[PDB]
Amino acid sequence: RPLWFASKQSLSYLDGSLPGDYGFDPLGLSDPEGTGGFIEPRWLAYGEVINGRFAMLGAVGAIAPEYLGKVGLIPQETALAWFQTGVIPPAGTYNYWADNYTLFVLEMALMGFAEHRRFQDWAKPGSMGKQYFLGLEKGFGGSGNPAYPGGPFFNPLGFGKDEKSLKELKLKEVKNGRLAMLAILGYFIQGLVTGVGPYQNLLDHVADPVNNNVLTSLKFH
Amino acid sequence: TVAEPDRPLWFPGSTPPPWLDGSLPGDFGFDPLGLGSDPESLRWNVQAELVHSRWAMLGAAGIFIPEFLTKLGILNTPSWYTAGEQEYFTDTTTLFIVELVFIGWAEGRRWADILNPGCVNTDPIFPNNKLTGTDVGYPGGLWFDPLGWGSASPQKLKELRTKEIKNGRLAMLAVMGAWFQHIYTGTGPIDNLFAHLADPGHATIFAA
Amino acid sequence: MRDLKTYLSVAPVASTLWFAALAGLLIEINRFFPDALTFPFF
Amino acid sequence: WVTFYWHWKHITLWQGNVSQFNESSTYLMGWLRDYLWLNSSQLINGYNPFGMNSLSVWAWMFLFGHLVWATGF
Amino acid sequence: PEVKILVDRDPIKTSFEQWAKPGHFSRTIAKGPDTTTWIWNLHADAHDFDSHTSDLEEISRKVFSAHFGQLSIIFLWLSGMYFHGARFSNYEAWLNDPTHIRPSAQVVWPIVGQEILNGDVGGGFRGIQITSGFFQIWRASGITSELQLYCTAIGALVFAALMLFAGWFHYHKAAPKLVWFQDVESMLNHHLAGLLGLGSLSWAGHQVHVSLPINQFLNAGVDPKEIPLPHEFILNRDLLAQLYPSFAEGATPFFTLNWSKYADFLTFRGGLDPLTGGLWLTDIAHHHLAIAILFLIAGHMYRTNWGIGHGIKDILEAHKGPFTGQGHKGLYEILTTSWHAQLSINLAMLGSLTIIVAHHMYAMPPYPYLATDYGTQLSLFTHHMWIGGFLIVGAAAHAAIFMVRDYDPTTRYNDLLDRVLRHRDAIISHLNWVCIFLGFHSFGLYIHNDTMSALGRPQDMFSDTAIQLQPVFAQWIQNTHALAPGTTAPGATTSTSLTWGGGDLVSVGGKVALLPIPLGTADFLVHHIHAFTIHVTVLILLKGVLFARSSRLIPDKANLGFRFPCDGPGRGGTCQVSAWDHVFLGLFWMYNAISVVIFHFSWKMQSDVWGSINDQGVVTHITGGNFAQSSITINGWLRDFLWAQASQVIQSYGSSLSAYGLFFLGAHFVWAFSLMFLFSGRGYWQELIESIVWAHNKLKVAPATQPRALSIVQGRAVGVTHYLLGGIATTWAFFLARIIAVG
Amino acid sequence: IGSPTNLIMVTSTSLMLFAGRFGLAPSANRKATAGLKLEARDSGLQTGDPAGFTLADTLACGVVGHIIGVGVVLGLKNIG
Ligand code: CLA
Ligand code: CLA
Ligand code: CLA
Ligand code: CLA
Ligand SMILES: CC1=C(/C=C/C(C)=C\C=CC(/C)=C/C=C/C=C(C)/C=C\C=C(C)\C=C\C2=C(C)CCCC2(C)C)C(C)(C)CCC1
Ligand SMILES: [Ca+2]
Repeated sequence: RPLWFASKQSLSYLDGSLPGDYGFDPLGLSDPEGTGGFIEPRWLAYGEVINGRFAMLGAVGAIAPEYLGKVGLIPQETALAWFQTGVIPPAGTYNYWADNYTLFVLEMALMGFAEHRRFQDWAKPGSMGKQYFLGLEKGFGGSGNPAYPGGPFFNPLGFGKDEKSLKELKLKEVKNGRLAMLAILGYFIQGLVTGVGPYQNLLDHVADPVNNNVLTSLKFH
Repeated sequence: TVAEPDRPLWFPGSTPPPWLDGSLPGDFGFDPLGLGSDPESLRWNVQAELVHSRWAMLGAAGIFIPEFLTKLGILNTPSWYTAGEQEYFTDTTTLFIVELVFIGWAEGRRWADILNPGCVNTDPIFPNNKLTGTDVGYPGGLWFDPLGWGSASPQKLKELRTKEIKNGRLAMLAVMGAWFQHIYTGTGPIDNLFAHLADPGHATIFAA
Repeated sequence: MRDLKTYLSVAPVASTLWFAALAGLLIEINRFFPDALTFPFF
Repeated sequence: WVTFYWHWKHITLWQGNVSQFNESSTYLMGWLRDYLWLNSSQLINGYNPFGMNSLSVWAWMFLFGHLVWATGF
Repeated sequence: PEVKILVDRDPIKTSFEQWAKPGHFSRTIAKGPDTTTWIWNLHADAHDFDSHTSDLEEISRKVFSAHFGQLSIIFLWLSGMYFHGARFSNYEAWLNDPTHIRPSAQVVWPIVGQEILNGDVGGGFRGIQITSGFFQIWRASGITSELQLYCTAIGALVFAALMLFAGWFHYHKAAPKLVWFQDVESMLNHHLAGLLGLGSLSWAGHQVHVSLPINQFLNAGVDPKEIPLPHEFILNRDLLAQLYPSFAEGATPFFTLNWSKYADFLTFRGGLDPLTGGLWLTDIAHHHLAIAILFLIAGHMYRTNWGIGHGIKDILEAHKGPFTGQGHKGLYEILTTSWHAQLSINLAMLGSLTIIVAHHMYAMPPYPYLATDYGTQLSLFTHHMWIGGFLIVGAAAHAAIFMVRDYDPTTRYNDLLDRVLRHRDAIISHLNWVCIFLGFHSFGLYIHNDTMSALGRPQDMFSDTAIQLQPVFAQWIQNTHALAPGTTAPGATTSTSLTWGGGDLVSVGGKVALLPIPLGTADFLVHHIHAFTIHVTVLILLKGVLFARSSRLIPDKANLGFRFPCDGPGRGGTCQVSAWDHVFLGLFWMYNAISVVIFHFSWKMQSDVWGSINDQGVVTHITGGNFAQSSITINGWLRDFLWAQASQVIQSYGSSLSAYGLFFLGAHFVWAFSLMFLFSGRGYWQELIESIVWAHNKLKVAPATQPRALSIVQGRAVGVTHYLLGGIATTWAFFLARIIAVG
Repeated sequence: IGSPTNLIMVTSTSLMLFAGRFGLAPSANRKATAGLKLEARDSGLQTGDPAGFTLADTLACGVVGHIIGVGVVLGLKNIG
């Protein structure tokens, strides 16, 4: 069992039953002694799961259109960096079929339905397949585990039908999530420092590792 | 009068309040602030919601139908917002005082029924007429229920009353919708509908 | 709810609401009839 | 109150300026300004950084009375 | 032993049931009132948490949520301030002509003729001139448009909501644990480095990016609307380089240690900027950077969970000598158990800090065009002085409270405190003698000067022209300060303040900002008066604290409580023996001290500094340098200060300053109103209420809540409250009228 | 590289890392008393290093190495 910067506090509760358990908690945040709001070790594992998943989509989709437009068929009108997409209007705003703000209201309504019902599987797991909802209720029952609900919608292919391969895939999801979470954090700081794009910065360092923006530390938009 | 435990709630997954058991029409367990916790406030606000719903449904039609046909080559009705500034066959204050006297009579007898059910169901001049309804907020009688769809079995009456409160809730939002629309926009609400249908992605609230 | 209404009936809150309504009324009276050292309607 | 009344009415009468009393005795800022403050001029200047006159014995007793009174507090 | 987050879930249910039950917190008060005294007790014991329960955890959670509520109210207050600056103010007009426009942020409604208070403040604005100084702050920060003040008010409203919600949360939901509150090392670490360090660093980051460039453009005369927005200095660094060239590098000298390049916008020139009259903004930003580094370092002294660091218990226990026994051992257990002890310490230190702020802000004006807004400066000084004095009196009160309630040698002993108690008699007798000596050798000199000036003997006075008592020490100190730049301070370009360095008179817009302050016999006498008054206040308060438990007169005073009227007419009379009454008298004496302090400040500034400067350099002060000859006399203070400068407030009727003329007399009224309570006792008043109750019961209109005269303690509390309110509001009206008229 | 600041910084750093790595300075497992005694504490925070150097004491030594480094560099640059 690999232990990375463990402590007598961390090893007391970090048991190894949680997926990706490397025994790392110098701050003792998953400490089960004084549990209240959001400082619940189950909620913290769910937070890493969801943050890692969304960051996997983020780490891909932020550097995806820039590389795609560099060498690809999708037109160069839509090929920009993630910060020049209209996310940050002062960094560059592209005009879609809506005014950005209406895109936000529409996405808040959609994410509202999805995330509210995802939370109802955390507060009362199983209750999301009881009230009428134009069908769809069966797959919204869950497997009891909030971070791993499964079902016909979210796990139709049945990967890891046994507990062994399920554990291995869970271990893989945890480390992929941590990798992509550090990735989008790197995108944030690189777009803050380099200001040219997540992939344009990588190309500046590939053909020129002597560049080294660390010693540079100058920032422009 | 018929409680329903597994009724579809406003917030699926949550627990309904102990004082909202589903016997009322349009019951979705929605009272997060507990405004109608005690039975006294519950029945008063039930009458308040019902009268609100009925007035707003009359108002929703009084806006959305004349404003619609006048946009077409049919009618000449002015704006509902500026309909007060108009001059009719007499000054507005006289119309309002007449309205106060006559509507005050109707609300006075309605108040007597709410505070004391059944004590007002007779005509004080011709006693043989009377009102047949037995529920508060549903007076019945020949005047207010001539077609007779209001004296029927339970469940059926509950279905119709659920329809009534739902349409009224939609109408209350509709009337307030037209209000804040004509304040935000400078045109009639039918122009807001057409402006949005012309460009749903841009002609929104984020247009100014 | 009943406890909330019982709180609104306590002496300071009833005093504020009563004196606020009283202050607003006297302000509007002196707004439509300012000054006035006498009872002019005789 | 009795003596503030008597002295102000007479000290304005003796000065031939009864209008100042008739117009300023109807509000208390007039009593503070046009009676105590105004008539204290020659008194408090009984002795100044530039010398003194025969009114200094009152400027001293004036402060003397302020001390005894405050000592009683 | 391992510092960690610890809370409980849902300890107290959220319900209005206890709202409807007055006095629910107390067991005797919850039964409802039998007499009217109940109504007062409900408010007197409303915040006495440690008397509602004995569980330290409940008390700590209540205190935490009370702090959150206070922060919510302060954020709401700031929201109101910024919103009034945005909506009902002439800040944009004051921004173009700061030397002629009067700052105003309140406009009254026209109802009963009060619109006269909307006076001509300049910039086409009718309002009330403000002395809080928010205009100077908003200019120093770089705010230009009303929109930015709007956004700041909205943010402050959101933060007030956040603080209120957090207060509800950490009491009704996730409510912290006792050990969590008691993790003192972690808390001090986060307050030194996290709160103060990172706060100073954030403000230094704002000042180097917004304050410095926008203020350069404001000093240059650029129109504020034609000034680039602050964020435009964060995108195109060409704009920042055109004003401060070092920004063209890009954090490279910081990492390579070529910090000498940053001397363009991080300077140590000192003094005042002659265009604005405030401290050089580059110096203030450099200051905040240094403060940030120092606090970020200091927030690492105390151990937490990683072995390295200190434990305060060891540091305390290790400090014991041959005079104090095993001193400091036990203090860590005291200060981690008693809230009142911490409150006493922090009130004392925060009040003294407020006084230090009052001095440092007048002698070193931090904001542009603050030094010439005489009203704002006088008001800031006086306000901070009063805050500090009150807070120190509260420190005394809570020290006495700890003595009565949390002190117990059988459980949490400390040798230093026991040794202090074992010679309280010597301490108090010596302080008494010092107070008598200072009273004779300061005020007695004033009486000597009065009696010599009245007898036609101006050479037998104590004066700069006769028997001189020069403050040689303070003069030599300010001279050493003047010569420090270039010698014992080579990096300093000018003096620390202008009151030190000879010459170097800074004036702004025809009015003086600062100049070297003279120090003579008058200053000596007044400083000794200040020392004497401070000593008598300290005597009262400390004597109340040390004798809170026992005395030769009452050996069981601690059983009577902290707040009790007396112990009977016996022993000759035992009135006002409680420590509460000692705080009650220390209030009067703190007033008597602070009033003389602020009057000294006012007369000194209006006589030897503030005034009008000529084109050729001729400075005529508001009063003709009359401080040296007139202030060495009580009659001079009566005539050349009060009688002369009260003219503006007694003449303000019919102008926009008439509200000050009304408050002058109203405060006189409430001050004299207090004397009815302070000079009388409740027995007479109860005997009067008896006949009044007869009159009521005759007409079937007597209340069930039997009327009762105020308690003895309540009599004194009302008396001192009204006395303080009247005196302070009188001085407030007088100061504001005088300085706004002649300013 | 590119300045004497590198030599002074790597000296103060590596020397302070050196004094904390082995004995000779207060570590996570070496607690100090009267300014000279180093009693042996159990830190609790695990580190792979067998002699006693921890990551908390690593960051501590690196920071103090930079404190002394910046102090010496700006002291020798402002004199000679
Ligand atoms: C300026 C100081 C002052 C004032 C205002 C008073 C006022 C009063 N004294 Mg008093 N007194 C004083 C000094 C003062 N005294 C001193 C120094 C002593 C020596 C110890 C005494 C000893 C004394 C005795 C022995 C007695 C009184 C009595 C009275 C009352 C007489 C009844 C009356 O005249 O109707 C009212 C007069 C007023 C001035 C009331 C003014 C206040 C009004 C009501 C303000 C209105 C409130 C308004 C809304 C403000 C809002 C406040 C907000 C914070 C809520 C009266 C309230 C006698 C008494 O009790 O009467 C039955 C009584 O026997 N006095
Ligand atoms: C870097 C960490 C940090 C920071 C910034 C603060 C900041 C503050 N603490 Mg705190 N504290 C900390 C750590 C920290 N604390 C730790 C580790 C402990 C021991 C476990 C304590 C225990 C403690 C107690 C017992 C009390 C405080 C109080 C306060 C407030 C003092 C009043 C003030 O200065 O007004 C200045 C106002 C501001 C600077 C505005 C900024 C406020 C921000 C938004 C708060 C963010 C810091 C917070 C700790 C982050 C967690 C919140 C997050 C989960 C949402 C202040 C805002 C007092 C209080 O409760 O006040 C309400 C008080 O009673 N603290
Ligand atoms: C952070 C500062 C702080 C804190 C937290 C406390 C906290 C506490 N103090 Mg304390 N105190 C402080 C500062 C502080 N004090 C200062 C600065 C002083 C010097 C004046 C005092 C002097 C003091 C005394 C003498 C006593 C306390 C007491 C208490 C305890 C009960 C408080 C209570 O319920 O009274 C209730 C509050 C009121 C009844 C409000 C009274 C109204 C005020 C006094 C006048 C309002 C005037 C207003 C400012 C402007 C006029 C507006 C008006 C016209 C509407 C409590 C734990 C009491 C105690 O029992 O100790 C355990 C006690 O007797 N304090
Ligand atoms: C103007 C009124 C007044 C005066 C003069 C005093 C004077 C004094 N107070 Mg006091 N006080 C007052 C109001 C006053 N108080 C009020 C209203 C309160 C209620 C809050 C208090 C509450 C209070 C407390 C709680 C205490 C004092 C204390 C003191 C003494 C401090 C020691 C000192 O200064 O020695 C010097 C003496 C003087 C300054 C008085 C003037 C002396 C003159 C200049 C000398 C003249 C001598 C001359 C030769 C006389 C001979 C003439 C012969 C023919 C008869 C002092 C005598 C403290 C104390 O006891 O002392 C340690 C103390 O504990 N006071
Ligand atoms: C494991 C390993 C090893 C070892 C290594 C080492 C030895 C390391 C180290 C070390 C290091 C790498 C160090 C460094 C550091 C740094 C740090 C730790 C930092 C920081 C920060 C801060 C906190 C700062 C601050 C400041 C100052 C000081 C002053 C003021 C300002 C400023 C901010 C600048 C070997 C090879 C054997 C083997 C393999 C691997
Ligand atoms: Ca925990």
